Amino acid sequence: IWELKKDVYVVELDWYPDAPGEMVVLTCDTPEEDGITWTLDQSSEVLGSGKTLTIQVKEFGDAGQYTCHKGGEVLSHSLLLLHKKEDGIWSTDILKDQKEPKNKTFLRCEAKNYSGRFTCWWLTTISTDLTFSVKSSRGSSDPQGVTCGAATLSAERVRGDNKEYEYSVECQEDSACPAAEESLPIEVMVDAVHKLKYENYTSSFFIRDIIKPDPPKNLQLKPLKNSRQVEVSWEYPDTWSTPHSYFSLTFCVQVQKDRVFTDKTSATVICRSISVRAQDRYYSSSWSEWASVPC
Amino acid sequence: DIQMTQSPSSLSASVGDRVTITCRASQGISSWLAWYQQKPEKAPKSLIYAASSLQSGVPSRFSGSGSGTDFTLTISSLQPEDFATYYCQQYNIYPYTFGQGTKLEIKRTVAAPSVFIFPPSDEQLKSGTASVVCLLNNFYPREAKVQWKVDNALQSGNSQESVTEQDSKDSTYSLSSTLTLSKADYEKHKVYACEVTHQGLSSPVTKSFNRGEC
Amino acid sequence: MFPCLHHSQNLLRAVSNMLQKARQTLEFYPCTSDHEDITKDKTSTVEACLPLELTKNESCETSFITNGSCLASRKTSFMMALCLSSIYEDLKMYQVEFKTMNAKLLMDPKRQIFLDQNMLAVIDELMQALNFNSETVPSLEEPDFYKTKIKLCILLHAFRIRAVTIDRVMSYLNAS
Amino acid sequence: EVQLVQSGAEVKKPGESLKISCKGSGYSFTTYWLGWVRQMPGKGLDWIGIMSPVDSDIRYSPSFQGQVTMSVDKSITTAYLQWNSLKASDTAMYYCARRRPGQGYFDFWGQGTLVTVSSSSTKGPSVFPLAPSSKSGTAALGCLVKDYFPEPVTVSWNSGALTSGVHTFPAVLQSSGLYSLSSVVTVPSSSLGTQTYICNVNHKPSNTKVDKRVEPK
Ligand SMILES: *[C@@H]1O[C@H](CO)[C@@H](O[C@@H]2O[C@H](CO)[C@@H](O[C@@H]3O[C@H](CO[C@H]4O[C@H](CO)[C@@H](O)[C@H](O)[C@@H]4O)[C@@H](O)[C@H](O[C@H]4O[C@H](CO)[C@@H](O)[C@H](O)[C@@H]4O)[C@@H]3O)[C@H](O)[C@H]2NC(C)=O)[C@H](O)[C@H]1NC(C)=O
Repeated sequence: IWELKKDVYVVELDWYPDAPGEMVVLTCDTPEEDGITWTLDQSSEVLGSGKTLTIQVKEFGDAGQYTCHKGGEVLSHSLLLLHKKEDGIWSTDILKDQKEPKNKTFLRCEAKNYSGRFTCWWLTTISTDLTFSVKSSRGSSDPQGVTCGAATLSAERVRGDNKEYEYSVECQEDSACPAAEESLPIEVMVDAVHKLKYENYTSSFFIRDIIKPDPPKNLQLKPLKNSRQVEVSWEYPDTWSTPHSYFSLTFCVQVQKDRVFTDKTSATVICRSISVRAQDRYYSSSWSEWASVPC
Repeated sequence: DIQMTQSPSSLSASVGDRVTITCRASQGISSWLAWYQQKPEKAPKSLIYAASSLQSGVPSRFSGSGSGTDFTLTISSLQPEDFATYYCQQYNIYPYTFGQGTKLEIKRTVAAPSVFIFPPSDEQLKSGTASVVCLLNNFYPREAKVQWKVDNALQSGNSQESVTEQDSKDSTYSLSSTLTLSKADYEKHKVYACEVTHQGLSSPVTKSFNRGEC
Repeated sequence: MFPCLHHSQNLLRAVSNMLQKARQTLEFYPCTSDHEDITKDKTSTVEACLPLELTKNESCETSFITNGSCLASRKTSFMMALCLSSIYEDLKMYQVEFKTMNAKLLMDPKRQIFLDQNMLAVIDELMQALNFNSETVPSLEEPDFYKTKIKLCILLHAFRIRAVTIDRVMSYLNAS
Repeated sequence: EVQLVQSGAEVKKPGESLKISCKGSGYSFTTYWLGWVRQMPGKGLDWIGIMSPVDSDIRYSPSFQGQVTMSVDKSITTAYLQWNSLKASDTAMYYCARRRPGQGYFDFWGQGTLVTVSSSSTKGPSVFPLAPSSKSGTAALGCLVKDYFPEPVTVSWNSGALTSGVHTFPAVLQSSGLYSLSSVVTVPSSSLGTQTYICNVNHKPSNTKVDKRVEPK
């Protein structure tokens, strides 16, 4: 049994049939040790007496909030959550396994530049009694730098039968001295609590690997007098990190085989939808969304 | 499963005595043992849990102790309502298992059975079968041996016994043996008798009947 | 319009193509996305190789370039002196490593993978462009053939990441 | 005011299905887990298993796994135990109980549901006299209630006038699959002829009521 928040404890137990429960002793957050009594959830029934309450925890029926009383009015409480270890592995019921990259990819990440700001997002079919918490850091070093906001709702992409719900979070690394290269992976830790069930997820990554740039800025044309050679030029996205020379980009110019990749910020094609993506010059990160234009 | 073994399988005590049942587990069960009390046709009442803790409501006079493997139950000063059979239960590892029980019979002075033997009804014979029944009445202990003897001949796998639950007022038992035969095999004999042995009898008392009596 | 970019780009390309060879001919080996840098606290190339624009000031030694190197340097002689010195010092380390490993790969009777000479050359073609005079040592341990084939994937990966940061600097200088 | 109230005694033939219930009240139904227990004729208690009122988190004793089915319709606060094919061996008393949280034992008990599985069909009993012999005092007598199904059956004397001295024995399962008991009385030999004696037999499972008078001869 360990402590999550103050007055919130998690106990872990394995699901092999002939396995025991845990004998936990609940102490009351009080000075006086006289006539107090215990209760569970919303029931009024006394479980026992004493500043201390020894119990066994074997099932979700033993979880929930134990409250000690005295003189009718409430004294303090102890919530208990269960972390379920099925057989070596821990439970992963609440977050869906979007087996896109490798497998067991429960929480995903993207960054629109090399600033340190990134956004993570997980998926879940559950829609009630949910409570998350995100923490992060690069390496065992500086516990600070990386700070995270609050997980929020973001989508509702309904699917056959059960409806899907997407949650996202925003994070910001802030190194007292920025490095020219990442030697250790950024690490994300999500605590997921669904009713009485506790679980925690983790993902490690390099920013250099989870980069998606905003689409190319603004495009133009130039057929000139009467010759029909559609000339296309754009500009580096506003969010992209600067100096654009130290942080080169690359592009893919498409249309409606014939695909043309290029580095420079301008090119010309042949006339007949038009569009152009953008990718980190150095690494095979993610292509940006498309930017269309008339034929 | 974890084997729960109570002892004694039974005992007898008087009102106001200090009595103690024991219980023991085939393994370790920490302090996860509960005690229940049950009476004849009634459901079980929950008395003690966590080995030594009284469930909200049960009398002061109860108590339990032990941890790991050997647990007990004790009544400081016994009383009438406390007469029943008692079960322990291990609630540490699935499946939770009980003891086979420990009956508490009242302790009272030895008493011999009044014996009676009953002829079949003329109404039943003209139906096909015959039931000769023998009644040992009000005695103690319920330890009694009943043997039928038709024409001095012993009978086996032919009778059916049945005994009551210690009378609530005179603290006594009473049983009925029932030998049953077809009309045919019945007519084929004269001396029907059941001989009753019991520690309250200085010698086997036998009640019989031939086929007369007006 | 800049000499070093030319070699920097040739290097990034050469390692990118050698890395691809390894993880395309080395299957029964852990060569999939494990990540180590041999120039850890040895070289301050990581600390100070970001543009002068981001290094707002020296909030966070061996500064002396060599006449005849690369000069779109109205900005390279600058604070980056600690960067070029170090970078070169990086190439000197990765140099002995690949050199050593290639020695082994050549002896291995199970002719599995070979170190592309072209990539060994562009690491030299780069240090004789940076010039730089330096005195430095190679303690360590020696592997077998299989062991060495492992330490390869690790280096080719770490090295591309390094080569990239190199190109970043050379791309930066060329423009300012 | 915690109360587990179970459904009434049932009787079935081997192979029939059956679902028994137990409505709870006087307590927060969703806080406490519910469990079932069997008790075979004159035996101990078999822990069948345990389960949750809200979510379908059940815990069967390996011996009952796949033999029975636990359920709970929390909207009416009622737990269910169920069979699809009863065997003779299944006949027993079935208690449902409440599992005290943070411990695992049973807080409170249902009053039981008697379940009888036999290939016997329902039948009223035959009542026969057990006439007093000759003790010219204190004599015995009674009615022999034989060949009926199922239990229970009730037996009084003189419409309930006579009690002090009555010994109605526990019934006995005959090899024929039918039950049989005996109910006797101890009286003084001096009342034979004066105030007659009649045993009142009542077997509800078939409307049958029989009143046999017992006399000497
Ligand atoms: C994501 O999920 C996993 C699994 O749930 C979490 O891992 C648990 O994290 C907690 C962190 O506190 C661990 O609990 C700690 O265990 C410590 C050591 O374990 C032993 O303790 C004694 C030894 O004498 C025995 O009971 C036994 O040998 C245990 O293995 C304890 O020391 C901690 O207790 C207290 O110690 C310090 C003393 O300085 C006190 O100040 C604190 O009160 C502290 O709590 C504590 O109980 C737990 O062991 C982990 N589980 C396992 C199996 O690894 C992750 O932490 C979680 N991710 C997060 C952090 O969100």
